[PDB]
Amino acid sequence: PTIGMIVPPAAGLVPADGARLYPDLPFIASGLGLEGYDAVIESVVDHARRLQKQGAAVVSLMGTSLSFYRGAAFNAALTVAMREATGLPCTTMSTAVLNGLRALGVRRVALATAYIDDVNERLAAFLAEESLVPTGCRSLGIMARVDTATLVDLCVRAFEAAPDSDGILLSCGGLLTLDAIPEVERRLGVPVVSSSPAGFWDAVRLAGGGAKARPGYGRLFDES
Repeated sequence: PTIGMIVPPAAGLVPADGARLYPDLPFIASGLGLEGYDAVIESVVDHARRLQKQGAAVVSLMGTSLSFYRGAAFNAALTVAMREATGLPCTTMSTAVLNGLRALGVRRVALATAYIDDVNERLAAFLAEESLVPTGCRSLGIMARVDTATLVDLCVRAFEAAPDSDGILLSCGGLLTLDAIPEVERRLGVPVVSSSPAGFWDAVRLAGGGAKARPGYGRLFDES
C-alpha cells in the first residue's frame, strides 16, 4: 500500500532513508514549503488531502519542527484533523519516535542533535509531556563536513552525560544517520532512535502487510 509523506521542503522529495530501508515499497511525498500555527495546520491538512488524491493509503507528517515544536497535544490534535480531512490513517514523525522509543523499552532517553541546543530542549519537552524521561543532551551546532564518525561521537557524548539512560534519540545530522546508528548501538549496548528512520518504520507498520527493512540499520527495525 502506498505511503504518503508530508515533508518540509517545497521539493517534496521522499526523504532519502526510504530507498535505503524499504527500496521495494511505494512512497510519495508532498512538500509544504515554509507560533505561525495557523498556516502550519492549514498547509498540513491541505497536503494530506493531496497525498490522499495521489493514492496514499496512509499519510505521515515528516518534519522535526512540525511534529515536535508545538507540543504533544498539538501533535495529537493535528493528527485527528488530518484523519478527518482525508479519511486515511495518519501519523507524524513525533508519534513514530514515541512509538519507536516505547517499542524498544526506552523510558530514560539521552538526546543527541547535530544542530543546536534548542532542538534538544524542544524534543525533551515533548517527550516529558508523553512521560518519557529526557536525561543527557548534546548538540554540535550549524554543511556536510560532519562524518559518521562525528555523529557516533556525539551520541556517545550525549550518553556519557547520563550513562543510566535506556537509549538515545538522535535528530538532525541527516544522510549519515543510518550508518551511525548500528555503530552507536554496538559501542553502547543501548538502542538509538532516529527521527527519519523511525518515521519510515512507523508509516510502514501503519500501512500493514509485514514489509521488513533491509538489514543492518539498528535494533528498531527488529521491532514489529
